[PDB]
Amino acid sequence: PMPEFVETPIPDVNTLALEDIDVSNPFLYRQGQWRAYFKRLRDEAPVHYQKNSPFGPFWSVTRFEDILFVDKSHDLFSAEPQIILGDPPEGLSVEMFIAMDPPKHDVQRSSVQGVVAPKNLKEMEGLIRSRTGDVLDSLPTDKPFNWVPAVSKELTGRMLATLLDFPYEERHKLVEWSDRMAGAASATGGEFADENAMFDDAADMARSFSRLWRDKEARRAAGEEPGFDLISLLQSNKETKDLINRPMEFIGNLTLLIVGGNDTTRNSMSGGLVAMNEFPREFEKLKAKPELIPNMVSEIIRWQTPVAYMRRIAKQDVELGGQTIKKGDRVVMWYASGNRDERKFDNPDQFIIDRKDARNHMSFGYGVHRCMGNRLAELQLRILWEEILKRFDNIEVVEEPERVQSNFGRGYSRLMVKLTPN
Ligand code: HEM
Ligand SMILES: CCCCCCCCCCCC(=O)O
Repeated sequence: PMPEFVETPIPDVNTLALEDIDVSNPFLYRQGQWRAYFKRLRDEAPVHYQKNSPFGPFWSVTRFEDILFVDKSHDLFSAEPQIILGDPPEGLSVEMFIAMDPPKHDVQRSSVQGVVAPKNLKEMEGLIRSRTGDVLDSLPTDKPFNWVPAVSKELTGRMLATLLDFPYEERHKLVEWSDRMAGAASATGGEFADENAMFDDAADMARSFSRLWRDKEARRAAGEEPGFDLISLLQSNKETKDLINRPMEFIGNLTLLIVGGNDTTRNSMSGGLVAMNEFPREFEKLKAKPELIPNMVSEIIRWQTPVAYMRRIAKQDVELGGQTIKKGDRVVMWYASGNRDERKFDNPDQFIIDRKDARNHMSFGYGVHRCMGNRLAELQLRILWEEILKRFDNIEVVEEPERVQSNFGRGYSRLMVKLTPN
């Protein structure tokens, strides 16, 4: 079985030989060493091969331009069979089109992408803004509180329930299933190492999603107006009316949607407060010019970079960065490094809400796999900060945030926040 990752002090990157830099360490982000580790890789070995890691050997691509090329070159780099650095526990690999190459990727993505179509997102705006306001007003203003479960996880869990028309009181299952899936120690160095519970969740997921398919189909056959959820959309198109006869296209598509939006949205909502705390002149600039929120949302997403990387496999030998990536080698596109590449962003470690090229960030990736839910993610963040400006004159992080163990997700498990209303 995959042993748990136990945290040990990560030394300064300059004490290491270039060949010994291992950025798969799932504690790099928590210990605040990722910036120095990736900067040295960008400057001295932008295409870096690590032959010794707990996940096996892999290439690290750390420069913005080189990540662009790898992400856009689905002719040279495959997203199959997995896009995380390591491997899922054997038997637990789920086929998701995020880890599929064209043309099969295009067919499956096209059958689900309507759930985040612009018209369908506008139909969700009122509920998103209603829930955001209902969560923010319920927050205490006389004492600090943990922002992660109070706001980030709360709003995220509701959004995921809306996307699937999942039972509202069972929405916590979607978060729990997604957390254990994305936090598998064998895949991302996360803290979930019990493979038995992963098989249990996969069984509960199949049963619960199947029962949801039946219930929606029965409700549809009874004349219930079709909603804006993925299930309603899938049962309204001829090509996916029988998707239940394809359990893997069914479970994989539904599993990808909830894992895709779970801790990404959660950590984007928390990360904006961390950036505001580290650069408070941007909060004054925001209150003076609230029209900057759309661009600030992009800058929040760039600065946080909730998904640290996507992994590829070289379909062939590929020359890149002066190195020869061999066919079959694993290649890791470090978005978290690309978004801090000063070759692309001036003062890249600085949170600048009116940054002219904030929209050019690679937190959503690029190419055929570029985040399908990116507009929904930006919509939730825009509404959250619109509703924050309506209510609060200042937001203070009163404690050192606690960061999640993972090399894949960059997020916070604890964010103590003190609110000051206006
Ligand atoms: C700020 C929040 C988010 C970030 C940073 C993010 C990040 C990413 C990244 C890096 C990829 C892979 C890009 C690539 O390989 O080139 C991706 C793909 C994807 N994301 Fe997100 N995501 C976010 C929110 C969401 C949400 C809210 C949803 C759905 C509700 C979602 C659904 C998906 C799906 C379905 C894919 C697969 C698309 C494909 O492979 O064609 N994401 N996302
Ligand atoms: C965003 C990608 C989802 C994370 C995939 C990691 C491993 C695939 C899931 C296999 C089942 C499991 O880990 O419990």
